[PDB]
Amino acid sequence: ACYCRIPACIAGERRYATCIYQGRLWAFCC
Ligand SMILES: [Cl-]
Ligand SMILES: [Cl-]
Repeated sequence: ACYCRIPACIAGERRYATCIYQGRLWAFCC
């Protein structure tokens, strides 16, 4: 299952979208 990450997805994940919450954009990583 995916995670919202800052600053970037970790190794083995790709970004598919963006999370917007708690005042930040997050990489949506799966
Ligand atoms: Cl998982
Ligand atoms: Cl980001």
